[PDB]
Amino acid sequence: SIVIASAARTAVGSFNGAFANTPAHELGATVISAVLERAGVAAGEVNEVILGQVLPAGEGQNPARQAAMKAGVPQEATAWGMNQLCGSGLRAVALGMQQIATGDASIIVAGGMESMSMAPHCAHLRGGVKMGDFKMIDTMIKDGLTDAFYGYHMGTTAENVAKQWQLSRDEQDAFAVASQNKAEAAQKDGRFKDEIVPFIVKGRKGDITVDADEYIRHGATLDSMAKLRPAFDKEGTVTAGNASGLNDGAAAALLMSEAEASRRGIQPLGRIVSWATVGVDPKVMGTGPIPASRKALERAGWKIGDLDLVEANEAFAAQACAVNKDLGWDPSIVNVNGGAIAIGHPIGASGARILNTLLFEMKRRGARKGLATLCIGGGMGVAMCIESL
Amino acid sequence: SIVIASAARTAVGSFNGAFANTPAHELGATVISAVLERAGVAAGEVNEVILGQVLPAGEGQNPARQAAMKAGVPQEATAWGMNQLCGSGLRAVALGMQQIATGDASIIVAGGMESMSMAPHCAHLRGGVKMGDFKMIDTMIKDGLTDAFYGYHMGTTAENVAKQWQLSRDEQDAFAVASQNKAEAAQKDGRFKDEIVPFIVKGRKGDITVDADEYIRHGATLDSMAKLRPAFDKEGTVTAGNASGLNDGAAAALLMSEAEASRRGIQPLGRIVSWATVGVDPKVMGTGPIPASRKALERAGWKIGDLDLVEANEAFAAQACAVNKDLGWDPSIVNVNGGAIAIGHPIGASGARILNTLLFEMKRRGARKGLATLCIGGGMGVAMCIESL
Amino acid sequence: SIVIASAARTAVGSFNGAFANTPAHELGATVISAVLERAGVAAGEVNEVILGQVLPAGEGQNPARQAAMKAGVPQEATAWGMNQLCGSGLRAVALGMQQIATGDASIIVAGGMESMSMAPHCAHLRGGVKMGDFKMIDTMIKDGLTDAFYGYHMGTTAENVAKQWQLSRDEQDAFAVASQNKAEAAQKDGRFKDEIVPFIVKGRKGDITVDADEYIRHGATLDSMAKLRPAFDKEGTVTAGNASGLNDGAAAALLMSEAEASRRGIQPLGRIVSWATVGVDPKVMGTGPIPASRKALERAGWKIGDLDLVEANEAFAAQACAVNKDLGWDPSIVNVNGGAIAIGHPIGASGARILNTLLFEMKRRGARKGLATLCIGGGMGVAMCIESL
Amino acid sequence: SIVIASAARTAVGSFNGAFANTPAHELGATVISAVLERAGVAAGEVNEVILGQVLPAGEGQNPARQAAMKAGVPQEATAWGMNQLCGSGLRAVALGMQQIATGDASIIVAGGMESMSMAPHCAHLRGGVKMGDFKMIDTMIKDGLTDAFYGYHMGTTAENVAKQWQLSRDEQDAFAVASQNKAEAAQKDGRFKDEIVPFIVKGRKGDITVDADEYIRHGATLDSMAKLRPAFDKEGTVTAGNASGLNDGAAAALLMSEAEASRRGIQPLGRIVSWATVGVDPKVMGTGPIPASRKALERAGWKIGDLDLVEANEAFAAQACAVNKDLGWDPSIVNVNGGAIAIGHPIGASGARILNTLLFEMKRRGARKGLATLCIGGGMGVAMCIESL
Ligand SMILES: CC(C)(COP(=O)(O)OP(=O)(O)OC[C@H]1O[C@@H](n2cnc3c(N)ncnc32)[C@H](O)[C@@H]1OP(=O)(O)O)[C@@H](O)C(=O)NCCC(=O)NCCS
Ligand SMILES: CC(C)(COP(=O)(O)OP(=O)(O)OC[C@H]1O[C@@H](n2cnc3c(N)ncnc32)[C@H](O)[C@@H]1OP(=O)(O)O)[C@@H](O)C(=O)NCCC(=O)NCCS
Ligand SMILES: CC(C)(COP(=O)(O)OP(=O)(O)OC[C@H]1O[C@@H](n2cnc3c(N)ncnc32)[C@H](O)[C@@H]1OP(=O)(O)O)[C@@H](O)C(=O)NCCC(=O)NCCS
Ligand SMILES: CC(C)(COP(=O)(O)OP(=O)(O)OC[C@H]1O[C@@H](n2cnc3c(N)ncnc32)[C@H](O)[C@@H]1OP(=O)(O)O)[C@@H](O)C(=O)NCCC(=O)NCCS
Repeated sequence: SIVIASAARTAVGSFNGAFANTPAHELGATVISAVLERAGVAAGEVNEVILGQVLPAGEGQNPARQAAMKAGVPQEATAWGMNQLCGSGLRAVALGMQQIATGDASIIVAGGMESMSMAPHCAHLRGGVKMGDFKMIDTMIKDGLTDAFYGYHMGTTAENVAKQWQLSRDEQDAFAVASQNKAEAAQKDGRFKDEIVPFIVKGRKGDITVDADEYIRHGATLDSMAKLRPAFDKEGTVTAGNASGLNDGAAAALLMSEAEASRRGIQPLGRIVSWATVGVDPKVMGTGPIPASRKALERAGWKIGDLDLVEANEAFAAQACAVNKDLGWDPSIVNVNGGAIAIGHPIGASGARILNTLLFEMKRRGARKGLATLCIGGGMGVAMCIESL
Repeated sequence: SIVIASAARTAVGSFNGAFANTPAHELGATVISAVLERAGVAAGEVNEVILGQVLPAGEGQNPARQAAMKAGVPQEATAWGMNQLCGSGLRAVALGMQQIATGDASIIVAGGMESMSMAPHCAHLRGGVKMGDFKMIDTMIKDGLTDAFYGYHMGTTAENVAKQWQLSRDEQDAFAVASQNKAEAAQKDGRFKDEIVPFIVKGRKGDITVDADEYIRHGATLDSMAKLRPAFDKEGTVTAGNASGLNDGAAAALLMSEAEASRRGIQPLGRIVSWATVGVDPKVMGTGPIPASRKALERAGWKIGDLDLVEANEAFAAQACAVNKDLGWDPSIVNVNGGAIAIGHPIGASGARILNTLLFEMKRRGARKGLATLCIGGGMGVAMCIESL
Repeated sequence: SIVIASAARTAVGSFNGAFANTPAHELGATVISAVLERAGVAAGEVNEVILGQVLPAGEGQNPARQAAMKAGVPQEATAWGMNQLCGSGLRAVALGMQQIATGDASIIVAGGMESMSMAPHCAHLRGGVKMGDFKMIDTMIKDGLTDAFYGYHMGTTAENVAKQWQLSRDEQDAFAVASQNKAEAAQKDGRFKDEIVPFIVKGRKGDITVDADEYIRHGATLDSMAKLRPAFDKEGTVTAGNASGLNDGAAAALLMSEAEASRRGIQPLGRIVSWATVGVDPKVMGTGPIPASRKALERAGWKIGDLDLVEANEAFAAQACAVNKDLGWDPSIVNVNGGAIAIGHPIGASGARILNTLLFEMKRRGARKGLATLCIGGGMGVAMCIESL
Repeated sequence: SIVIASAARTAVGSFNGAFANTPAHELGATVISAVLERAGVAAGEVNEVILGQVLPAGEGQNPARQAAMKAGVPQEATAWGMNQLCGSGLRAVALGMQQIATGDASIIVAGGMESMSMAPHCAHLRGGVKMGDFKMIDTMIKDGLTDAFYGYHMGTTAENVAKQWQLSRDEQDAFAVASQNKAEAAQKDGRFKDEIVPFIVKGRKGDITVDADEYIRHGATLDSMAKLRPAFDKEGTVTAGNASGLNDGAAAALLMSEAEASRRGIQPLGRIVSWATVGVDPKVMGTGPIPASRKALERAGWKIGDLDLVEANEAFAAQACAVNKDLGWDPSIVNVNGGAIAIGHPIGASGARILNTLLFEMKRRGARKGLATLCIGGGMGVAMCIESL
């Protein structure tokens, strides 16, 4: 019944890098337009825009709506943002599918968007500070990467999972290197080109078109990897090298009923067969995808074995290993072109980013059944099953 | 099909008043447990918590999850925040309804929370400021009350509607006084008591139980109203007395299929017959409710005259009069117990706040059909039709 | 040789009290004009204005010149601030006297000024914060009250003194309550009137004339002093009751040669007979007045027993008790009208504020020889000897 | 009677340059140690350290003492900062001289220090900001470079001087470029080595020794200077090319009586014969060196024509040309090694920076009579005459 007509994501920017001063909605605008052009659908025909975005402090009222207008979706349409942290990008798409499934909408653009670079520092100062220093809080750290119940960073959560699953430093380092190697391979081979819509960084002293994921590291070594110090646990195992990065970007999908696509001449990228969200203990939030993936499969009537391709977000090597290990899916069909450790992890947009990767990879290799999953801070997982047409 | 088993809202506090240092997720927690308690449903049976909240900057990862966990909802359920500005609160209920309608969940707690008081000041400072002064931005104003397209305040958008609908000062002032008198009248007769769930302001030198809307003004006079100066247009017509306030508050609804409610021996507050969202010109966003209400009515198969009760959000006197003027519904059945001008307007929670009043008034006066509607910044409207059982 | 022709001070304001929003140079301006007027000296005759000031951040270019200009001092004269912390206001008078002694000026207005209440919060942001929270530093605490060598407050230096000299809590509390009772008695008998020049806080909704020290507590009790908790060492002895306060004010003197006072028929408040400044260990900075007063007396050719009156600043009861114990001067001739624990401590102005208190009490009771001394953060003392004529 | 036994300065850093994160007091300690070492004078013989500094906000209690303590000056000595804006570095040396002249000290270290790069942004937040955006004030701009009476930059006072003296854009650029070429040539020839003491910028990933004035531009061209846009008056004449820069550095002199230097066998850098400080109209502050230099010469009993070398600070080429036009001294003996447009202008230290330049050049060419003079914000000048021994 509901299909993904088309899809597009911007390249993934490094932190304070290519998109350093670009407001997320800008990145979103371009993705909204791309999905529209790629399916031959006019912005005028868009009923609603849903955009997962975790850190919009100071970007003004509802960046989703600013993105939609910037891209030309008429003012008669609607737009909103939502936040299930890292599952935000994928959850948006589910939510948008529900919009058409309940008959409240016909065509929706959904995904996520995030400028981690542009997230401001803040302080509650209405009462006034009579005396003494006060903290200016980094909303990126506090609102997107800190567990709100234990007060520690996501990396600590990953350390909890490493210990629990007995995942050594070498084994998390081995996984990251492979991730970099696969992503680099993919990039050289033109594998990210279909899904990427080039973004124009509007300059003054010149415009700069970005069309390549700049965080991927070329020639990543195991030696350099092994020399890094633990980033969260002083005598820990998680490093800057075996953990995803801080990044900016946007990604989305054009959804509509299979019938509608059919009436249009559009050849969909896939049919949303099912999706699932489930909670877990915040301390081991990286285990989130296990239950969520299984739930989604259950709802689709699929067996783990039925999958031809998987995209399981790499928040941290230790959680990614745990997930694969538990689920037992064939490593070889997971993150075929690299994962977040290489490509980057723009919080609110990462679920839509990985959906794009999955979707263009299923088309190119002809795979039939695919699944995208992500772990979520606070103890949750989100998964989506897709079947090609 | 989908019914609101129960509901509850906190009292609405004034700006920097009783809830001044209360983070929105603490009020959220209170309301979520009330709804459970009220329906006789254990925390453990909740599948998901959906909370609209426009100003979470500084509160930490996904405040919706923090509310859930604090209220006893196990780590297995899931939670997420969403923003559709003042439409958030109501929109969330519709989204939860859809969670059930598509068989993705059985029981959902939905509504909104907001702490305007706790909204921080911010500035983007990763790039550094090499030389010169910079502005510390009030996130409540930028991210909550400032049009992102014209850069002006919602107040000005109200002025645009005033001029366009030729709504004099005296006319808006009249409207304001009435909502105060009506909000004061209802508070005096205990009309808000079923909906309110007392909130314990955890103190040090004393704990304070808040159970009354502190923002309503007793004995509002027209003379005092007419002596106030325009707050947005220097030679304008909108003032602080005929505009909504800056407030704190949380409100939520417990949703489940009608059959499920019957399986549990619950007497529902009503069934959600339809809902709708439509966009309009951002300049006159106050008109929001006209197109959305009509749509909602159309989808429910109801006529304007079928409505027994109506709750149409009092963002500004100007917009409220324009809404009622155009729709034509009998004034006496609209905001019978006062509106946001007197009660308050905790942006992300308001849509669920006005559903609570609609819901408990419909039960108390035995009205069968009702409609809640709000105007949304950026030019949008949200509407929902509820029928008692 | 060099005399003090006249002097004046403003009443000392409470933290965030009467002068909460009054920049220091405005207080300074009134005291430069009272001094001129009190001596029969016109502003066109001033050569230079010298003002101690420790916390001028955010006030603009050289506030000493802003105060001199506001008082009508001609643009041909010059002005400069200096900073020897609490010894500033007194040390300015000694540097003004040297301007004259070396023949480079004939008429100087010297003293201090401080708005502790207007000191801002700051942060070094030129390089930017790539990520993580940063502190907004309270310039009053950082630049005015925190030792830069040990990182702790001036109050801890007082705890070091309390321990080393074995001053109990009881004795420190007895000292602070005699301070209060003495200042209150002098206030009620009109003893502060000659020295206070009234300050007009320019309002909008009314101008307020402040001519009374508002920090002096009336009816201070030993019981209330004794129940206060230690302010700096959780199991310390220094409290808010037995410590000076954070205050605002300005004070000054008009200086010229004795021969010049004599050509003008002026009856000077005193002859500056000597002064001195010496360092001590920062950890016990509060003992500064010992060596500085001993040095000043030696330079004057005076024994301690020759003094008729003393003003030794009350930064903290502990340190004032140690100075008194060590020096051995008759306690009934020291701070006869109360001192800083009751009157307050506007850091850069205090040295001139206690010099005003000495001069007007020496003229009142006919005391021939006096001495004013103050302890200084970072381990220093300053002291000056005055003889009447 | 009072001689400068030795002197030293650090190289001048570019804004956010080599000493971007080096607090002034660390630069000042290196110069205090250098004057001592240069004269055969041990740190335990020092009575007082006097350091002009206009921007100490956020550095902690009295940076002059911090500098002194860091250099090994005993805690029994004293230290203070003072501020007469750009004349501060030179005024401190006259101020040190007066301490010996009056018998209150035997050995003084005086000069100035400044980290314009380390100057913070601030806001008065004690009273609280109920709502709205507020300004984070650049203290270097506000407290160091803006006139307090007219509210405009020091550069607009340079435009006023330009119009009034009818100094064209061409004349200003030609002086600027001659400044750069003369400093490049003295740099390359090694004439700045004697005066400069190398500064070790403590690294983490390497210590860096800074011993060269980095602001100096090599190969400055008239053409690129001519193409610059006006920086303060949109259709003005003062540009970033013909104005001084924003810089970092420290500079000092070690003083003692002539008799004392003779007892020690010290061959002093010169005898302080007179100094003067005079005010002028704040709007044409750049003219202050005129009256101050004539006054200093008159106190020395010298004619302008008796001078063999002059250092006249280059706040802006417009005022520098005005000063040279009025005084009429031979331009060939003024700033023979370039000035502040090329070397840089660390406000609090500049006075001493140009006095080291003057002294070391008088020693190398055998110049007997010299003068150092600087213009001061707020309408003032300072100047000092020096005679070789
Ligand atoms: C791990 C983390 C704290 C690193 O932050 P950081 O210390 O500022 O990171 P950096 O990139 O500066 O790491 C330091 C260095 O490691 C190097 N490095 C990183 N990956 C590397 C690799 N594969 N090989 C070699 N060097 C590598 C960087 O290049 C850098 O070099 P430098 O110090 O010379 O500049 C951060 O990326 C983070 O919080 N990431 C996301 C975690 C997260 O919770 N995401 C949400 C999902 S739950
Ligand atoms: C109108 C608005 C700008 C007022 O802000 P403010 O100036 O800080 O408000 P205040 O409460 O201080 O108003 C000042 C005065 O109005 C007075 N006032 C308010 N309502 C009054 C009434 N009905 N009768 C008499 N006086 C009244 C207050 O008592 C106060 O008197 P005071 O000077 O002694 O305090 C603000 O409420 C606002 O932006 N509101 C929200 C509107 C909005 O855009 N909502 C989003 C939905 S689209
Ligand atoms: C001591 C100090 C830290 C107190 O700061 P604070 O805690 O914010 O001060 P407060 O004024 O709130 O004192 C706390 C309370 O003690 C009470 N108090 C103070 N003196 C009292 C007395 N004599 N009797 C009874 N109560 C008294 C105050 O009224 C207040 O009551 P509250 O809590 O009901 O408001 C501060 O004044 C200080 O740092 N002072 C000295 C500064 C210094 O070093 N200056 C330079 C010297 S080198
Ligand atoms: C004039 C002033 C505002 C310039 O600040 P800014 O605009 O940020 O300055 P910059 O140094 O970045 O701008 C100079 C620009 O012209 C260039 N420039 C400067 N001097 C040049 C020269 N001599 N030849 C060629 N180009 C030159 C700079 O390289 C820069 O080019 P860029 O932006 O491509 O990198 C600032 O240096 C100043 O306020 N100086 C004041 C000194 C003062 O008032 N001190 C107290 C004195 S009373």
